[PDB]
Amino acid sequence: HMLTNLVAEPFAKLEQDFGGSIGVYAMDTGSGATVSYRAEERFPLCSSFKGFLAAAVLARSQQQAGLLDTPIRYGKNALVPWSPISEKYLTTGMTVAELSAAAVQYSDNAAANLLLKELGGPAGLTAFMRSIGDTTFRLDRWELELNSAIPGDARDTSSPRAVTESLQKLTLGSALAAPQRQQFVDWLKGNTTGNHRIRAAVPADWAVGDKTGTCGVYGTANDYAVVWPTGRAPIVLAVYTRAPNKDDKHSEAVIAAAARLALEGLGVN
Ligand SMILES: Cn1c(=O)cc(CP(=O)(O)O)c2cc(F)c(N3CCOCC3)cc21
Repeated sequence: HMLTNLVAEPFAKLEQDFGGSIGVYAMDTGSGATVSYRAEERFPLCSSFKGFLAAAVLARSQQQAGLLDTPIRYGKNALVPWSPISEKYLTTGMTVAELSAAAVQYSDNAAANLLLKELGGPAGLTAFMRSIGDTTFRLDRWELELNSAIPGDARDTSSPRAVTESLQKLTLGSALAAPQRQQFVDWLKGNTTGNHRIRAAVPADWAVGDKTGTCGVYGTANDYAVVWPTGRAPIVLAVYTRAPNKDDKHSEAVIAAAARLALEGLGVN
């Protein structure tokens, strides 16, 4: 409900110090109060699509009883850079559930590409997002090409608002059956790659689940989260950055600061 004006000036200052663009959308699921800053602009997803990928697998598991237990074998040529779990199981294979947990909690690229194949590719994940009423999300390519983060390129992008709206439907709404919903939440809560991003703005006594993304170019990186502050309804938020020059560096500190400003805007402790 507006509330951005409490923190609209602070966002523009943070953005000016960063030297690029910051996109934020945060929702108090109790009141429906929102904070928005560049919330409708497109930003590259980078690895952040992997959370939605795991949710799409869980949705398919509601129709296919054996799916999560299915063993998947893969060759050395499936191991693209940043595959920290799948590299340890090359000689054995992993289950669909294990690949989904690795994609979410370690951002594992081979795991992401293997689960994309299971869903019919980037268009299959895009189709899942359309099925929950997200008209903004678009995945077009696979790992690692989807990380190009070219200025003006809508491929492999969404908006902070659409990311938050979809995360709410999947973690707190009715887009997944209850058991699948709690599995998605538990995967996000167990993420290992987000300690310096939204989590850095969240007190130790609040539960949080998140998914990160880092493209490695154009100052482009992001995080989205569900946060459970004690004694009030959960908050859902998305923080995305990009910058104009290919060799601009991302900043985890800027993502944590933007998250802090979003929570302060919502009046959250
Ligand atoms: C640098 N970096 C990080 O810090 C953290 C992550 C994990 P994320 O935050 O994306 O979940 C990461 C993931 C990558 F896929 C990645 N590559 C992108 C494609 O080009 C090669 C580098 C880099 C990455």
